[PDB]
Amino acid sequence: MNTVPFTSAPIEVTIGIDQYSFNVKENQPFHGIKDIPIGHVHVIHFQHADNSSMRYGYWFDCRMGNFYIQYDPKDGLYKMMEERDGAKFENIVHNFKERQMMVSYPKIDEDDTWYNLTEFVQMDKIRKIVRKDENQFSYVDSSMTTVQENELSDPAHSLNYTVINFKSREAIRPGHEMEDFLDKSYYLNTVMLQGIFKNSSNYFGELQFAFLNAMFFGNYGSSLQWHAMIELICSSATVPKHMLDKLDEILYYQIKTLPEQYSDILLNERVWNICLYSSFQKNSLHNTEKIMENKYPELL
Amino acid sequence: GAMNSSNYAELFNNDIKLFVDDTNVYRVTVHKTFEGNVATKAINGCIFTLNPKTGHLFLKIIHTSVWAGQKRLSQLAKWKTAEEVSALVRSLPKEEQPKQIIVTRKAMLDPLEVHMLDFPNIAIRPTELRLPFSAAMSIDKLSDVVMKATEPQMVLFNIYDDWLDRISSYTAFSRLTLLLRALKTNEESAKMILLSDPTITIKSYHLWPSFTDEQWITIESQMRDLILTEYGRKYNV
Ligand SMILES: O=C(O)[C@H]1CS[C@H](c2cccnc2)N1
Repeated sequence: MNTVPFTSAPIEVTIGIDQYSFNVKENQPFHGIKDIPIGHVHVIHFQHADNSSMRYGYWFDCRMGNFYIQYDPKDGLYKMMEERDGAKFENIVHNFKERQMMVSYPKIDEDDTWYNLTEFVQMDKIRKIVRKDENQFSYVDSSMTTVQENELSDPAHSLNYTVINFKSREAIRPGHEMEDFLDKSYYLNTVMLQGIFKNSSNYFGELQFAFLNAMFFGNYGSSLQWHAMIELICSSATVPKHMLDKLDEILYYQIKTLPEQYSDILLNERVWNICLYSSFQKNSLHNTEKIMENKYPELL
Repeated sequence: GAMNSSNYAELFNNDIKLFVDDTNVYRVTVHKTFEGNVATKAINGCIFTLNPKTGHLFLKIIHTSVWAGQKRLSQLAKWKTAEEVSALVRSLPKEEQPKQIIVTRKAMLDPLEVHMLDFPNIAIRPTELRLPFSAAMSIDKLSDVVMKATEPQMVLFNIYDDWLDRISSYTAFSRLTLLLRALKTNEESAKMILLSDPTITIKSYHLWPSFTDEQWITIESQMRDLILTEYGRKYNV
């Protein structure tokens, strides 16, 4: 187990940790989150009560350091920091009075959801999408644009997702225009998988990261990326068999977790209708189709 | 896009543009088979690529061999159109390459955009006008060269004949679209209007008769009358 101490909670806020969330009132005695499992990545996210504009948060790996949250009254946000002195942190965190002012990570044993949602997400790859090398943790917020969006305005504050653009020279071989536009297999297999991502794990990891950024922060560029990476697979006639099978599982857990009241804003009707009912891989997404149809029929 | 409401004069400015109409690329006759079924036979078609400022028509003849052994021909036809339009642009010196290509049907956008990815500064867009370019094959000399082709062939025409010696491109385009709309609406009567005077002929190197300015005014009036008459007949007005 690991712990995320908060110096204080000076402003009223909704705090999320992985898929869980709770409220903290202004100046409430709150010193953080206890009982967090290791091994994965995590995300802690915030939305201020008095201004629900800007959701923001931090992706982090407890294995990489001792992290804590302190409110910055100048910048007006909860900031993640690393405590270099493991002895002071062990002393703050084993402090019995201190854990009386914290919330417990409430993992139900049957629940494998967070691993299911983050299996292929890795901090090292996150820190390549979110470029801030002085910190072991990565900040993301609701407003951040993607590099691809910027190419259509602060490069330091951008999500450096892999550019996926169906109408680009990268996606289309000269002499194979119709073929490659109607069947994205070249773009998926040769360009993206062999060329850029190197393997399907890195691809799925960015797909999962994009989804989670879209869901936790309402980050629109991340939503676009998630949908694009799904559509690229579904619109390919040739996809390894393990990838489709694994894709069905990945999407199923994403759709299952998605807030029911967030469907009008996090799901692109065109893309989902295409993937489920018109695409080469329509029949390879059995479990995703079933949860979509029985959870979001209005969209289909 | 607009291209209407007093902003359609730009069509005839000095930025090079081409209209691309694919309506006559994939053409078929429909007949009954022996067993009783119905079968199509393809016939030669054409891509209609027009510079509205200069009247330069790039008529790419689509020979029926293009379709042999191919599936989903209506889809292929848009992609064949885009490949040929792209090839045309590439064949032209940079100073003659269009700044805009205006496709008459939205279905041509993606095939053309994809074939034109090497030309990022060429705008591709759907027309806002209803254009009668499908009636191009009612122009006898165009139909003749398409139906006689035994292979792929590009033929160049000035669809305005010598009119720009006397009128503006804006006026020529209006005359052209009036003629074509009349040919589309009542082809046999429009052709009789154009042939009413045996002493007024079509030059060997022209498509249209050699009307004087006043004769064109009369002809245009007759074409407008033809179009309005057909409207009345069709809608019982
Ligand atoms: O210096 C630190 O390492 C941080 C970690 S959490 C913390 C703290 C401070 C004051 C009250 N509770 C917790 N101080």
